Amino acid sequence: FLTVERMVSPIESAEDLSKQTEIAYGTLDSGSTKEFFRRSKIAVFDKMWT
Amino acid sequence: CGAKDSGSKEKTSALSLSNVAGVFYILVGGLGLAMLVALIEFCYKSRA
Ligand SMILES: N[C@@H](CCC(=O)O)C(=O)O
Repeated sequence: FLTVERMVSPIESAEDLSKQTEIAYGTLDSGSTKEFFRRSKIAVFDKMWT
Repeated sequence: CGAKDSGSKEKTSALSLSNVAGVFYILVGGLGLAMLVALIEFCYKSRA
C-alpha cells in the first residue's frame, strides 16, 4: 500500500448519486440540463430529478 | 443479472479472508489432529 496510491472516486458510475445521500448535487437554474432532468422519463434520471 | 460489483472495493483495500483462508483450515485441522493424538495416547495409557 505504501508504494502504490490509487485514489478511486466515490461516484465513478455516475449512478451512485441516485442511491447515496451524503453528496449533494445540482444543475444550473433555468437551463437545458434542468429541463432535461425535468422531462426525461429514464428511471435513473427520474430518480435524480425527484 | 446480478454480478454488479459496486460500493466499497477490497482491491483498493486489505487482504480478504479468502486470501488466507487456507491457513485457518490448516490451523483447525492441526487442532483437531492434536486433540485426536492426545485422546489415543490417553486411551493407550489408561485401563492399566
Ligand atoms: N448553456 C447551454 C448548453 C449547456 C452547457 O452549458 O453545456 C444551454 O443552456 O443549454
